[PDB]
Amino acid sequence: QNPMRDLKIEKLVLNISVGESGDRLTRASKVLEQLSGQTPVQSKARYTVRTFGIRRNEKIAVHVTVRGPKAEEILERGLKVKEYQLRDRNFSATGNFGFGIDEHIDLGIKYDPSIGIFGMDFYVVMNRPGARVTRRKRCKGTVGNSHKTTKEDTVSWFKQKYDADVLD
Amino acid sequence: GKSHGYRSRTRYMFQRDFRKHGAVHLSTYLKVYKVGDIVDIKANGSIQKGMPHKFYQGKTGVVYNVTKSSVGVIINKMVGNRYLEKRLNLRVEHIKHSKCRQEFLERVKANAAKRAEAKAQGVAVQLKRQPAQPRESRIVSTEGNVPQTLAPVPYETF
Amino acid sequence: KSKNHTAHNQTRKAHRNGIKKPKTYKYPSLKGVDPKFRRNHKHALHGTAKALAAAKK
Amino acid sequence: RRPARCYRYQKNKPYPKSRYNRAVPDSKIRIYDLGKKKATVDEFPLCVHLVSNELEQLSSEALEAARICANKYMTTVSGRDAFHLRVRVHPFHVLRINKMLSCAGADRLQQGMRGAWGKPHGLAARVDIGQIIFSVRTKDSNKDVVVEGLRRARYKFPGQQKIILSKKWGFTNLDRPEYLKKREAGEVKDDGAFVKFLSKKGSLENNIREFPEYFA
Amino acid sequence: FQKDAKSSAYSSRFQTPFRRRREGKTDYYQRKRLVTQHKAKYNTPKYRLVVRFTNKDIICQIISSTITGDVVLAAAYSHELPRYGITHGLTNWAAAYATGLLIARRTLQKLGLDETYKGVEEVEGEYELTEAVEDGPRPFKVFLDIGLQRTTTGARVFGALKGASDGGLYVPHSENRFPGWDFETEEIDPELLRSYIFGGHVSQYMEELADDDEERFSELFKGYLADDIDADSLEDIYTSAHEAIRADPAFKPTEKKFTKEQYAAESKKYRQTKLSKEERAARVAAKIAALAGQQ
RNA sequence: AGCGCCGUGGCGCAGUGGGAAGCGCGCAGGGCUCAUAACCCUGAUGUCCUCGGAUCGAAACCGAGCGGCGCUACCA
RNA sequence: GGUUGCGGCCAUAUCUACCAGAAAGCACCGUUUCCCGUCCGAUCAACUGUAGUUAAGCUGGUAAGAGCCUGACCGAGUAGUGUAGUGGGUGACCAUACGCGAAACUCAGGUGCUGCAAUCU
RNA sequence: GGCUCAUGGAGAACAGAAAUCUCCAGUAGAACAAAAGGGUAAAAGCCCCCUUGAUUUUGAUUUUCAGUGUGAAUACAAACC
RNA sequence: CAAAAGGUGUUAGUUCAUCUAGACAGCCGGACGGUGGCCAUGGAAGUCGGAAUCCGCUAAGGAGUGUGUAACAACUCACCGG
RNA sequence: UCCCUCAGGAUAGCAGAAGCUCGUAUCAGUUUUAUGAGGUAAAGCGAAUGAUUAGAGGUUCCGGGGUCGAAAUGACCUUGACCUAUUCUCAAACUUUAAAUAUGUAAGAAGUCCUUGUUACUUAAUUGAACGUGGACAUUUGAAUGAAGAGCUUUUAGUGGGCC
Repeated sequence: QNPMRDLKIEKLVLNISVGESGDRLTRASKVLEQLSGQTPVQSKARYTVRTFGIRRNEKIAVHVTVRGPKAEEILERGLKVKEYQLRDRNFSATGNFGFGIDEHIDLGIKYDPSIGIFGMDFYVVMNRPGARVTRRKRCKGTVGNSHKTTKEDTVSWFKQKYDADVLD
Repeated sequence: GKSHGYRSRTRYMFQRDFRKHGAVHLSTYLKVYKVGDIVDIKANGSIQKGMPHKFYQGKTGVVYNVTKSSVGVIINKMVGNRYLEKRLNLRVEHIKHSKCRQEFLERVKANAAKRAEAKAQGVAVQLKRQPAQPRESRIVSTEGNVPQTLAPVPYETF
Repeated sequence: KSKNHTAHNQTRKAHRNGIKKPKTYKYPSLKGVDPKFRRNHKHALHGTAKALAAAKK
Repeated sequence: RRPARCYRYQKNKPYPKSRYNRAVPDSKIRIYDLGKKKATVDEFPLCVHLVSNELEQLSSEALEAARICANKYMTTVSGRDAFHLRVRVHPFHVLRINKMLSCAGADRLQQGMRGAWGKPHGLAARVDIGQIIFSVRTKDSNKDVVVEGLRRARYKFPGQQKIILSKKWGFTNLDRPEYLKKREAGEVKDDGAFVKFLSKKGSLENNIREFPEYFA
Repeated sequence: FQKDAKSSAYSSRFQTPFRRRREGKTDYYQRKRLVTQHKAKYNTPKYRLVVRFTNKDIICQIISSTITGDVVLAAAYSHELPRYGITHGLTNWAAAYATGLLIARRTLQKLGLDETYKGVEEVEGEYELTEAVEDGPRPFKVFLDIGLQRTTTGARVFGALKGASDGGLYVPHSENRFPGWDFETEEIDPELLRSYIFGGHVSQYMEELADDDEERFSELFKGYLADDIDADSLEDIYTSAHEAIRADPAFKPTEKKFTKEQYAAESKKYRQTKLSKEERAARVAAKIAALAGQQ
């Protein structure tokens, strides 16, 4: 029937993207370190654009991923800012979802005038238990059509838990 | 100018094979080569060390030396009006055994068995092989085989 | 002004007096054979020589 | 251009407009299908062929000139939608020309046969013996406007060609009565250009999505 | 209406890799460089100490390769340590060492090289390989096949390596990937290695997690409490296991409870067997007949 | 095709230690004159030809590619 | 017969969709003191075999399935080609004599087999 | 030693065709200094750790070939790494 | 040396159609009434065309094959017939 | 093959002569049987790369616009990007497949089988590997046909424009 198709948040990836490396990104790193409690990873630019105002190898963005009851708590914090109202967009065909928060002083963080203000990109990677099979080194394999967490199951779960609406 | 490089004119021969790309199957390495054993020469383009010249691709010689990852083969190279004794140094993926010599070396034992048997029995052995003999006198029977009278066809388009 | 190359008459020339096999001796060329196999093989054959020199009585 | 007898026979290997040619004068023939190229298969039962009974190269020029000539004659007699003519020979072979030039020029070109490798002159359709040139599909009522159209087209190409009223239906590979025997049951369907026949293989429900007059 | 990524052209041109690369069970890049031999040795069949960590078992085989398939010289499993009295922790560092000792001792018993190459009889937990004796035959050269397991320092796969070397086999190695190889200064300290040998790390977790979360000490170690086994005893349990393995590794199978015919009879019952040509003839005739008459 | 000089605002150009773009002409708008010109003031207009690299610093420095100009060669 | 570990040949084994799996085994799964590696015990590491599980993996079956592998007097003795002629034809090219002989297409079948060691109601 | 590349698909504030993030497909359609061809998918590719076999000794072998040279290459052996 | 393309020169051949009056010949009786058939227009009436298409006694004759007219009319072709 | 070589030379070949070692050998511009190699002719494109004609279907999410209630993330289109299943014709520098003719090797005394000897090589080993000792099997001596004698060496001429 449905014994172990528990459908638990795999990870929550909090992404901030600046077109500037130095003062403001050393601040944005301290912001994600403050929120999550993990020294984050400063993403490097893939190729120069010359229109947005970046070059390649220029250390443009910074992100972190959290796993488990922490990720659940930060998703609660971020959802209450989004009113527990997330469009039927924002929810990928592979049953993942995300949203963007402006002015990081929400979520019960202090302003921290020493650093300033920032926007974030929350992405919740949803998944059913026993998905190790795809990621483990030895004896790899793809999950069956049953175990594939689809859009409809992630939407209906996001309703049941968090007590939210899909707005569309 | 003209091109006479080592691997020149060898697009299609050192080509791997259709859906036989990737790795060499391990029997190739577990196979045992000894001196006096007749072996083919056929390069595996996927392996680019101890590979034979395109000349020797297709040739058959006899192993003369045996070392770590490689053998040594003697091949007959006609140049002008006379053969020479060409000694190759081939990694073991570029060679294989010749069923040519395997079918002889089992016929030797088949002859040894036939003769050693028929020495102490009623003897009509004829150990030598004979070619395809002119077929003997048979009666062909037309019992439910009354010959079908075929005729040649008229011409027609398509 | 000249011509460049032809392999015409070259077979005829070769076959007239030639195409010949290298005669194949018994006890072949033991040169370019594994040096440590040789180094040993000497001592083996010297051992067999002593063993038949002992057998001669 | 040079005369056609300069480049009549298949002397050189197929020299196609490749990534090695790179700079070819575009074919003089661009329209291969004329008449009612959108007609139902069941509309045009009679097919006639203009087949080369010789082996040679035909100029792109000759193809367009003969196409113009045949379609014109058939459109004028019968009407512009009483048939579908189809050219089945594409100019891909590239003819070269040495073009013996008067002066050396600034670049110091050359005299006679020093560097005689030619430059793309025009294209040719390398036809073979028993290879078809013009296929037409009309009513069984015509045939005569069609053969006479193809006869007027023969005067354009070199060598020898023949007119064959084929035993096939349209441009299908089936015969006249046995195509009708497939059209009896739901074994046939129509695209609009051509026909797809029911295969005795594949996913059964996927076959039954179409051909519901079969399995009836 | 975008990709149709799994085309007929794709499937026709698709070369499937070696069945054990599709199963994801064998590194052929390793297996080649591992099994292939110096051809001047002709037929000296290369033996490999193949070690495999499943859940609740440590498989450790001494395998040599033929053209027709790998064969086994001797084979040991951690599920047959309870004969020697390792009842709990079958898939830990201490079990690995014990199975490594057992497989080594089984081979040398079979091959008649048990009297010489007894191994280490006074375990300090030192890195050392079995030296070849003068005026005698040489020790068994076997090479550790690891598989798709990473070469980390303090892996159980090297617990088995240490076990086998102590068990009298010549399995050549360095001390780099042993638990207690201090990274800063190029030195092994035998304290943490000897701890890990005698389940020191499990026993030193026992007293810490007994004083701390007793709910977690009831979650884990529920078998250890049921056996009346305490944190102190484990060193002497493994010492009794070492000596009993060394005394009698006589390769004892089971009693085979409903024999190979009785198992086949029982197993064949539920397994679905292939349909015939007349079966499919009727099947397709029925699935055509479903759609034939307006359902 | 080769040889030499070039590529920056609409035009013609300077530019340098590598950190960071100006000069003249014009263009628009003022002032002066009764009015126009001359004249005196303000401004605005930039993929520093392109893709890579040396570099913390490039439009300059190296490489390759593209385009521009002039000359030489070339008489059916 | 089932399963595992290591395999041989490397699609009859792969792909796509579904539907089953008693036992054992495999797995998913549990924990983070230690060894160890991460931005994240997710992957990798150690601990337990305990807290749950066949939903996934894995194995098997199903489908006028894709693909692949077979076979045929299937097409075809066709295309092509070795040899021969003071054969034909303006030529392009072609027919015959003595030999060798495909590829497509069509139809029928098939859907891994096997080596070693251990385990299994 | 870890990983998988092109491209496509669905998605996350500013962010759009293009900055970063996540998953799904992906037999190579990428990449490997250049010409072109061959080769390569737990790698030969991309990222990371340590080094200097780009070393010493001279011989045999292959291609070009007179079986000369030169160049390049192969396989050992003896040392040291 | 000769090509494409042609010949009711003559020979053989391939496919389809006609014949107890064929039918070909090869001469001569009619080619019509309804009907001035619809629209286009001074005009189109058998013949500017988009197109329809029936009948009457019918031996047969297009609701029209060519000359003719502004438009008719007329002579004449199939079509059958002494 | 090399040369300031291209009207020339050295070089190897073809040629003659002098012979020599032995006496039908295990040789052959040959076939058969067995076993390789090949990517050319043909074929193929509803198989990859590249070329290429024709419609049908979906387009739906997306580049061109309203026809329209100003107005529709819209009813009707031409539409470009495409995807799907069909279609016509092609490739010296495409290819799954793949000839014919040419081409490698084997078809036995230097062979086979059974014991056993040294060795500083290799082996966990008393296992191998190379070479042997000692035995055993010669009518069919291990396909066909031929064999003009078979093998060996020295020396040196001319030639190195060729043409059909």
